Amino acid sequence: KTSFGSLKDEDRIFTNLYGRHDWRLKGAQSRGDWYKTKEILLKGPDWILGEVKTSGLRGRGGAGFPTGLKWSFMNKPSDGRPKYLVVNADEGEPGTCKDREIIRHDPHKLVEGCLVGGRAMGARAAYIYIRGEFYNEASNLQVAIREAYEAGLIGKNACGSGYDFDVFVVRGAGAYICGEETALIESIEGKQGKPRLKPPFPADVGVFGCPTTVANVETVAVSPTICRRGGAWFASFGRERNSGTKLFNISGHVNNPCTVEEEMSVPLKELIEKHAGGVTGGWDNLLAVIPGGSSTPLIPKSVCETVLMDFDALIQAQTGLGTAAVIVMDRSTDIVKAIARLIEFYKHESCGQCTPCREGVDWMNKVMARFVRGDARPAEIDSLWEISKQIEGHTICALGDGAAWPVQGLIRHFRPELEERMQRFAQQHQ
Amino acid sequence: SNLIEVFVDGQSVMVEPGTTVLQACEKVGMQIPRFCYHERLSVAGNCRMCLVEIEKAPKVVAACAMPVMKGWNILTNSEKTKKAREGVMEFLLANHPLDCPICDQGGECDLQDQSMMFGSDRSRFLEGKRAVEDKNIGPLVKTIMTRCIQCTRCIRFASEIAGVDDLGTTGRGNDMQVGTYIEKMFMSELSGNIIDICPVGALTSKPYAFTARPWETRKTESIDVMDAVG
Amino acid sequence: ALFVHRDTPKNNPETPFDFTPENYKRIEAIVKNYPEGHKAAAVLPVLDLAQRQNGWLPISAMNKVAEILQVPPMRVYEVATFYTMYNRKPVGKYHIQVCTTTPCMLRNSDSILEAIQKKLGIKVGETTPDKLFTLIEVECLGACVNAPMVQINDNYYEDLTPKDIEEIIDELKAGKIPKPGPRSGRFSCEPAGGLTSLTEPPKGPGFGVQAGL
Amino acid sequence: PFDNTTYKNLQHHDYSTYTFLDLNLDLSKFRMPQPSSGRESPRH
Ligand SMILES: NC(=O)C1=CN([C@@H]2O[C@H](COP(=O)(O)OP(=O)(O)OC[C@H]3O[C@@H](n4cnc5c(N)ncnc54)[C@H](O)[C@@H]3O)[C@@H](O)[C@H]2O)C=CC1
Ligand SMILES: Cc1cc2nc3c(=O)[nH]c(=O)nc-3n(C[C@H](O)[C@H](O)[C@H](O)COP(=O)(O)O)c2cc1C
Ligand code: SF4
Ligand code: SF4
Ligand code: SF4
Ligand code: FES
Ligand code: FES
Ligand SMILES: [K+]
Repeated sequence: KTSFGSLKDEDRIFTNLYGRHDWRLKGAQSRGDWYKTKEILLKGPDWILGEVKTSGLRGRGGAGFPTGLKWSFMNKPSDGRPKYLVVNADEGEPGTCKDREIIRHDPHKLVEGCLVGGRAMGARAAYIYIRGEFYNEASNLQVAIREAYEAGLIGKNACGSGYDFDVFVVRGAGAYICGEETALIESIEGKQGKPRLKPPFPADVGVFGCPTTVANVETVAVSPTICRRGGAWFASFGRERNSGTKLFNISGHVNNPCTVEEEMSVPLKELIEKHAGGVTGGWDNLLAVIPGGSSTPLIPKSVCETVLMDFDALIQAQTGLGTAAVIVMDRSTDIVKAIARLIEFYKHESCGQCTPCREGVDWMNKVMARFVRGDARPAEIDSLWEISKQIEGHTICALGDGAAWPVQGLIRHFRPELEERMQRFAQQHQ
Repeated sequence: SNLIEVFVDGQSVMVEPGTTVLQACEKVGMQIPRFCYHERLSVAGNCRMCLVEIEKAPKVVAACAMPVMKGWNILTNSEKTKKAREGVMEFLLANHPLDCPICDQGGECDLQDQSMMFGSDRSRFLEGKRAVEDKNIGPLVKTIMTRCIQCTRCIRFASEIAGVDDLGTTGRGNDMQVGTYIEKMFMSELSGNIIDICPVGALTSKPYAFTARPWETRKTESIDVMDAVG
Repeated sequence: ALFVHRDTPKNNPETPFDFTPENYKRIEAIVKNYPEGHKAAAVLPVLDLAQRQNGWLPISAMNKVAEILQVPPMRVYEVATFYTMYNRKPVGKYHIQVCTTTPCMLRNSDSILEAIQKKLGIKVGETTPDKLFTLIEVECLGACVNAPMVQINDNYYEDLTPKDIEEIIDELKAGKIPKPGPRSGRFSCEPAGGLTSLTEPPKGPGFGVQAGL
Repeated sequence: PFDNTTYKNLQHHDYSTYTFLDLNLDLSKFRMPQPSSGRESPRH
């Protein structure tokens, strides 16, 4: 297959994405959830890991790490410490709202994914770290967990397999930096949400010092469907090493901003013109697209024509798939103001533990405010580029890279706009 | 023996398993620049000055917290190591106040010495610097939090050696401040040792304030007689 | 906005605060949710529960949480100052938070901000003299496809115009509670031009199950 | 009767401030016993 897209409704992972059906246990069990889970738990953790890694499923958090190897990292005999599975339900990245829909309208899929993953790596329990803002979603998730507990699906002797598995929900307290796995682990332990240094990896020392595997909501909820339908069916979609389906949140300057499930290698133009109803003012009015949320750089209208929405094609285009969050800006947008607002967001959401991000992101915030106002000189522009090269790769966590990348993308694709703004300010003020 | 062979600038050296890169470089005789590392405190790894380049590895690693692997070639004088050191010095000196003539750490400041050795020689910071409100922790330690570099040796010493657990970092981002968050004094029997471990002039000795300068003092090695410890 | 504390007469360690017995049972359940020897992992919910009893956190719930969990109070101070939800200053009855990040700014959230500022007669970070509304600015709240959007207390009000947020404020001032949903035609996140996907009924159990399972 | 026109997630209109904590309190009776680290606290 060379052309991708137009996914049929029978192949969608997340049926009832929009909440049109019952989200409770009766409604979820009638859609195929919680079906033959005992066979999955009894066929073996190695069988589950093999079925996961055969499908070519990658991490849906944004890193794109292969989840089969990551889940098999902690598939080791115990040394007296318990093992833990942790679900990352923070979703603080701008443009990304898919996990909210997953935990609001399909919570039993998340619970079954927690059980299947915990059996896959021998985890004692599941700690779902939900966002603090998502109070109603957390209440719905706890209601579904209570329904699963009452029906005997989770808890002592889960689904009649002899495996004991608990599911816990921990509410956050409004921190974007707590979305990253090590900072999330420290946040569960009742400390400041400051990321750890790897090594040690969470598979060796994680939450409470126990071995821990942190996985996204989307990459957990697909695993029961992986075990039931099979890995080859999931591998049939998408290109090589880009297999499966993806939840895309299209927002910004579009006709119909929406969350939709589609294939992995869909062209961006086809996806926007089909599911979002096209951008405002037609495709000739498009200025820029951020394809993977605020952590990824933008691409201009020329790049957007023949780009595929998977990991490899966007890495080739000097960007990343990220969380598959398409923010669209038309030609009536002050894009420098948008990038300055993104850098201000990164300055306000920064844990401040390590020096390069803590000073540099504030430095880019000040110089991008000056760039928006035009009170700068062109020789600063390359200097700002160098500042980005002093943040990317020299930080504890990846918030520094995710703050340096939008500045680099904005500079690379719109240096003439910034130079025109600076020369206009110099003409009008001197 | 279970020693493993690592390389510092092409020179082989045997180390115990679990040894860090910084300890191996100290074994071969090279002192990697550091701010938050202390051999009697727990490893924090946040100042990012100890970043060094391993050969055939496209990412600098923090030598104060990175255990050595077999066959690793550590390059302590490579080009990108010096680039990382210069960038970290620029970030550290971006918000530091111009207080060197009126600061008691002048002449024995670690930040000054490593800025002279491994840092650059000019500033590109055209913006305004931050200012931090001063704190009071007693009549022993004079506190100027504007000069702090958030190295978190304060909390590590007060939690692991003094056993007080009264200092901490309040806030987030560039507004993160080291303090007690309330009007409390840090009175332990080993409090003044924090003046020894602060690499900057944020915590100074209040009786010693504005009296002398390190280059003009003569050092005489003697023995304390205040107790029977010696 | 200050990250240091000064003992005001209305905010001091002698300010009376204590948990209700049902809140105490909730606290016991929360600390039973965690393994033994790691009781400090319950610092994050329990302290928040204290705010859920008071609406704000003076420095007497901080010390009480530190006392009932056997942790030093400095760790509780660090936790309360690090996270943005913990109100160390007494906010009004309805804490309006307007998202002004780039995906919400692209859909004209500043118009909502100035509409609320004109209706309530206050500014960003200010409180009404009746102690009813507090208007501040927040980052992305995870409903970017429903931009522009505000959050009032625990509820989300999305897909708003200035008229819709004025009606929300009018309903809140009258003593009622509105429906926490998008103000447009769509229900949660579907496209406004009808369902572009998931039009077919779901297949049900046993669909596509591989052999040997 | 199949119906794709109504929104079935209407329970969150009736959730109170203590709904999550009461749900956790009710769930506390179903949980398995927690493991122990052998000490009361790391400061013990
Ligand atoms: N989903 C979201 O809300 C956001 C996502 N992102 C994206 O996430 C990524 C940055 O996040 P990270 O967690 O730092 O990604 P990545 O550097 O860490 O690694 C992903 C996972 O693989 C594991 N891993 C990788 N190499 C390993 C090894 N050799 N041994 C053991 N485990 C190993 C890590 O422990 C982690 O769990 C970027 O791609 C960024 O675009 C960024 C911001 C927000
Ligand atoms: C600053 C930052 C914020 C992040 N926020 C989230 C998040 O909110 N949700 C999430 O699933 N991953 C987030 N991540 C990515 C995680 O580090 C990690 O990749 C994820 O929890 C698990 O990835 P996986 O899908 O491969 O299992 C964030 C990463 C960084 C650097
Ligand atoms: S890069 Fe920023 S957010 Fe990440 S650890 Fe360093 S200071 Fe914290
Ligand atoms: S601490 Fe060092 S760099 Fe800072 S003012 Fe004092 S001597 Fe100068
Ligand atoms: S005051 Fe000194 S010792 Fe304390 S954290 Fe700051 S730089 Fe480190
Ligand atoms: S000495 Fe290693 S990061 Fe500070
Ligand atoms: S950008 Fe406003 S909710 Fe995400
Ligand atoms: K000092």
